[PDB]
Amino acid sequence: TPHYLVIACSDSRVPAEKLTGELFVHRNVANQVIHTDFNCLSVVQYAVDVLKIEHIIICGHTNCGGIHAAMADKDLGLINNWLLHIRDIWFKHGHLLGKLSPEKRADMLTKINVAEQVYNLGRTSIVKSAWERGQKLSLHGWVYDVNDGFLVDQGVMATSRETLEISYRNAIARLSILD
Amino acid sequence: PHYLVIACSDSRVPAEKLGELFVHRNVANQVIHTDFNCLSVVQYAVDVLKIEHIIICGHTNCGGIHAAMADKDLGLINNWLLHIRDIWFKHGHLLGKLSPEKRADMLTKINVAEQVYNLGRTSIVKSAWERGQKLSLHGWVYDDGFLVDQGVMATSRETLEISYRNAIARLSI
Amino acid sequence: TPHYLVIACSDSRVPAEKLTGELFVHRNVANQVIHTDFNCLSVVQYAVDVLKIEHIIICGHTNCGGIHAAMADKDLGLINNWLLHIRDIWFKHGHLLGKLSPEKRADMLTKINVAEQVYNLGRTSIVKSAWERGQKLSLHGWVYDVNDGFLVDQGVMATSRETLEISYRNAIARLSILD
Amino acid sequence: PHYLVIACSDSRVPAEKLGELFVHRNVANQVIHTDFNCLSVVQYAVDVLKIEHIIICGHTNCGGIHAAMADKDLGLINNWLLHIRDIWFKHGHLLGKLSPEKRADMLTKINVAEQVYNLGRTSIVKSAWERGQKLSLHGWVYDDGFLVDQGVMATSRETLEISYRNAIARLSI
Ligand SMILES: [K+]
Ligand SMILES: [K+]
Ligand SMILES: [Zn+2]
Ligand SMILES: [Zn+2]
Ligand SMILES: [Zn+2]
Ligand SMILES: [Zn+2]
Repeated sequence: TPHYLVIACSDSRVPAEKLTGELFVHRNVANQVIHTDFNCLSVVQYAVDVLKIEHIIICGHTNCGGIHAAMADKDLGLINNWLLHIRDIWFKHGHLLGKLSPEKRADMLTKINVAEQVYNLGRTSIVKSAWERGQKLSLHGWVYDVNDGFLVDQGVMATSRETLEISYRNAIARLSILD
Repeated sequence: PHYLVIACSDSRVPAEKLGELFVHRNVANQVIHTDFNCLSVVQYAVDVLKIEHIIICGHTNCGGIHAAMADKDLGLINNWLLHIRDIWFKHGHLLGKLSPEKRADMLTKINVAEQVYNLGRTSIVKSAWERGQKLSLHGWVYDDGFLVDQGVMATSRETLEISYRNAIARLSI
Repeated sequence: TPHYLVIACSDSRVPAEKLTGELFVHRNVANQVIHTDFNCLSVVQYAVDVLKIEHIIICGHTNCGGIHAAMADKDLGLINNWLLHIRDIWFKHGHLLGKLSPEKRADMLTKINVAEQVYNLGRTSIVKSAWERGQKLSLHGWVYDVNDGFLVDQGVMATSRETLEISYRNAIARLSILD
Repeated sequence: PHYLVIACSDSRVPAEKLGELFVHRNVANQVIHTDFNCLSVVQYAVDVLKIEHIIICGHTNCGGIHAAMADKDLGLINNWLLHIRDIWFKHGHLLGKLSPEKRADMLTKINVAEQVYNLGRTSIVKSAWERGQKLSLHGWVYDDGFLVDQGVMATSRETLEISYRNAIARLSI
């Protein structure tokens, strides 16, 4: 019986265990929590309401094929519809990303992505219901760097809807301060 | 990467236990015909990453299977698991003539076979077989660390039918 | 504020109103209730839990492009995945349908389809929850004949899970008695 | 048939009010990028039935829009309507500078524009524009029986961008 749900990207070198029998795991292209995705939501509702899990962790990673492909203007087929949610996030932060050296943008979008997905997670009926009946539950947004094996917590962390707004809002403001 | 592995979200089932792995994990290692998430994964691997093997790995003592068999109002996940209840019914006569102790194990294996059968019927895999692309599909069940069942193994629509029928027939012994 | 939810096929001459401001309406290819379909389920959960609707009616129709296409062994693309649920139903009743003049099979599969979809509907958490807290709710399976404007109730009718099993089971037995 | 119409499941919105119609209806007339149901409808119409027009029809005084704006624990449908809350936020500055009485109406129109914009970005429609197939997309809003807004109208990816920007700019007056 596990204490953590990890949501991670299907990309190659990213395994939740390796990275960090205690893990319940979902893996999809670019570690997405899409609001109407039955697959991910069912993982989340089973973990929260059934296995009484208390931590959900969304882990993106640098050099993500999903992120790269979402940014390439390319006719790949079905997957392009999956990644339109990433393109929507890109444009929601277009000013920010535009201001950046083109070869740095992927890494930034990976980071932004993680914050957006936590924000989505935090607004599911599953998570709000659970928070609202006093169930203890915390959400985390991490980015793991394949270049140097180092995790990089993103200080998106939420234990309530109010804290969700605050850390989401701050994480975006921190990312907009450009080195 | 060279393999796409589709495995259960359940706790002890890491794809790696067996850098070349693209992974999807969902409750009860399902390929639902109309699941945009899993299908996306399948299309990207087959059409873009050029993966030549897709492996559906189930496991013994699986909470998805157990919950699918229990009458219980669990909420959303129940809807996800209705596809496994349909599979229980499809093989209801086989599973009936069996000790209530060991039904989960059987349905765990049958489930794997049915997901490969579904996988091999996606437009994605069919039309890649049809344009000469090399692509094989596998159905494993895992425990003591070992693989218990291979069963279904397909390289073409033709071999899909045969491996599926034969896999079910071996289980009905 | 409507009293009926109708689920019908997107095919051309089939409009719920015309056929029979009181209707909430969902239309998809071959009038499907797929267990993991967020779109249809959301219609159903809003109707039942929010608008307090008391009748849900699934209407198929003869000469259905969806049904025909599901039976043709044909490379149409994405839609083929949608219609694999119809092909599954076909094979669940293969003995029955096989025993039939090939040009009658479409019409029979349309009928069978309606029963299967009601059975799916009747097993949603939404509908079982509602029945189980004593909410009044009835499910209907109809086939409308385009050839002669006549509806044709299929005597799938359920007001409870026990009645669901019985009418589903009977509707299939009636259809297996071949004229 | 020659038109695919995508309209709201809500009560007074029959496609026919305006034999040539293929219809889809869902809460708040949405085209969600990853909605297998609506996308199937779109792919079948475009690739198989050869429909040359797709029309997204929204309506005034729409329960989907109202519920999306209300803070209310409605259950599953809330998840469906999160995509409209994202659209509220995307145009939050426009909708803020507006009387709380008339926000629903505005967001009803903006919603229509965003769904056409999504429709025009599906692989299905893009790749049919790219192989020379004639296909136009429309965004209507309906009430007294009349159509209130046309706004977005697209025949190519190029015309998609222009019609979408301009439609939003006309609404920000
Ligand atoms: K899905
Ligand atoms: K869906
Ligand atoms: Zn990745
Ligand atoms: Zn499992
Ligand atoms: Zn039809
Ligand atoms: Zn509406």
